[PDB]
Amino acid sequence: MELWLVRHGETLWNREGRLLGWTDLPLTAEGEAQARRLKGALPSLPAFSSDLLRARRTAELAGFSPRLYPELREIHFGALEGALWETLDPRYKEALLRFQGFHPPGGESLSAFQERVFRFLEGLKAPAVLFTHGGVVRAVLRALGEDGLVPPGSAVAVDWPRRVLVRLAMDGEEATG
Repeated sequence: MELWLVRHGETLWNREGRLLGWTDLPLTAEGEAQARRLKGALPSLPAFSSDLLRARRTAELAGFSPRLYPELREIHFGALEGALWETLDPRYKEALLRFQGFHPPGGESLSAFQERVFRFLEGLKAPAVLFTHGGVVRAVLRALGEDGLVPPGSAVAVDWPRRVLVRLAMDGEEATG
């Protein structure tokens, strides 16, 4: 079934490389711009959003009035909230890269995280737009056999539970050398 997964716009931490889970950080100015670029571009389907500020704001700027669902939140990183990827315990770094067998100390296990995400998707009865987080999008895409590495402010449409249909603003920042 057609589901749109939108990764909310950039936050300071997304830019600096610090883990962001339940910390309620706001969108940067550019993050808001990324959300505004989605208005009129995404289909006018029922919208559901993570209840975290950055997700709600992305939905709003994109022109939707979503109902708020905690099940769409990013994984709770616990003690890892705000931790720099640089100095992260190698064990957690490797766990996150493979996106498997990982339980952030003090937070949610990756298994409980993915369970609430997939359970939420199974409750959908018609095409919809989901304003959520990087970890949620990655979980969904990985289940479909794809790496699930999308940039902030991007949207991906999938034929759940089969394959990707569309990639919006998926390409990264242009590179100069």
